[PDB]
Amino acid sequence: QLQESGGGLVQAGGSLTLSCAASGRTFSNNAMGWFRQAPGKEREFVAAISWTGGLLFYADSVNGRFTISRDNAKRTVTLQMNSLKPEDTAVYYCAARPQGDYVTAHYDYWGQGTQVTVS
Amino acid sequence: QLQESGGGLVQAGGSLTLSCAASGRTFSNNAMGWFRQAPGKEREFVAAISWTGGLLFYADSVNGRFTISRDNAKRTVTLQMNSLKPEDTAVYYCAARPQGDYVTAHYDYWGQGTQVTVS
Amino acid sequence: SVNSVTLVGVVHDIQSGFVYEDAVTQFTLTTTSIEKDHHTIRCFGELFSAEVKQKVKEGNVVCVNGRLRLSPQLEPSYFPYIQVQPPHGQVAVIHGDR
Amino acid sequence: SVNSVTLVGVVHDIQSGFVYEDAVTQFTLTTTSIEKDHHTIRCFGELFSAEVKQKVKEGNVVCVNGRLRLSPQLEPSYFPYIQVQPPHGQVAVIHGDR
Repeated sequence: QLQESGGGLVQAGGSLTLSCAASGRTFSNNAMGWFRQAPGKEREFVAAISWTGGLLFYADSVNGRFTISRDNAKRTVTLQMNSLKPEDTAVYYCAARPQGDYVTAHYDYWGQGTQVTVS
Repeated sequence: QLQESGGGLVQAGGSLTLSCAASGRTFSNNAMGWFRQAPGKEREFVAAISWTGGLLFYADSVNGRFTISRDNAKRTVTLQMNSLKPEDTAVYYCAARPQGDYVTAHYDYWGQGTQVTVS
Repeated sequence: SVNSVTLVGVVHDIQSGFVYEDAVTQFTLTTTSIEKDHHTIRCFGELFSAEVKQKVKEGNVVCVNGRLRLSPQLEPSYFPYIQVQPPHGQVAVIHGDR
Repeated sequence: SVNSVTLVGVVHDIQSGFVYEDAVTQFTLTTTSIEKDHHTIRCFGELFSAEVKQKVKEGNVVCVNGRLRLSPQLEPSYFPYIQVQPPHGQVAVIHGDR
């Protein structure tokens, strides 16, 4: 079980901090990921972070505006979104335990999603 | 001739941008410096910048909060003050053409000063 | 930090091992300015070294932050390299295209 | 920037010259983590190299920002060094004490 929070309505140029709280089962020793799904599009990769937090992946559209981090104490993954654009409007999903490459939408566990809309 | 501007009254935690406009005679090929004088104290070094702008000097009390820069087109030296403290309260003086080490108050030309007070 | 390097470039020649008794994944990161430099990156720790070996590929574009180290060698008995170990350092793969 | 280094340490062995046809002031910057590294800094340009030669002293504490370069040498016919040339790079002397 994974639960996103931190979503919201925000204006262009704005920031938000999304957070995913995770069960020991889904989080422990596991890589964690963020995906998003924009209206009319399949869901796409945003960012992912290895177990140690030393290895990160970023979608080129988000690189240098978003930062992903994890807290292995609180069992959380955080996505700091800065410099938000209209095109960033999506439901954002946390995921855990990738079945293959961190960047593809094939993960054992998924959150229910959280809306981010940027006017 | 050198003329400071940009001074002001500001609250602790605040920022300010001081600027020194300089005559061709004082500025050309010359290192430029900022000093300050707090109530009850002799004037002290703040920051200095070589002709090319590649060599900078910072007082240890200001290092990592203040940035000095110069514009050889506009003949200006700028001192960006961030994270201001009460102890930063002083008249701030621009100087040009050091007679010796950039950090000592021995310069051919001095401005008239500009007040910075941080409540 | 008294020692910080950030490099963005292309990854080559990923391989894994032991420097002394520490496990290390090592790769070459080419930076390009328009000037090519072929930097040696070493990622330390049993888990991090395995994460990097497993999920970083030849030709990936990465941003590395780490420390510049100079191990003299040349003398018993990669001179310069970037030490990446969390939480001090990281490797970020940048994914795009298609 | 695809290639950025920031080092804070103590300056030693300042000297001036010509690498090829470029004037260069070179110095050693020791960084310390608690791990000592003795980095070779080269400041380029006729004026900047002279500014550094003239006003940076043995034992000064400095922060340098520059680019990591790897000049292979070892082969005709300081392998790693930090290239500092404004406006890309700078040397900041930090002054205090007394």
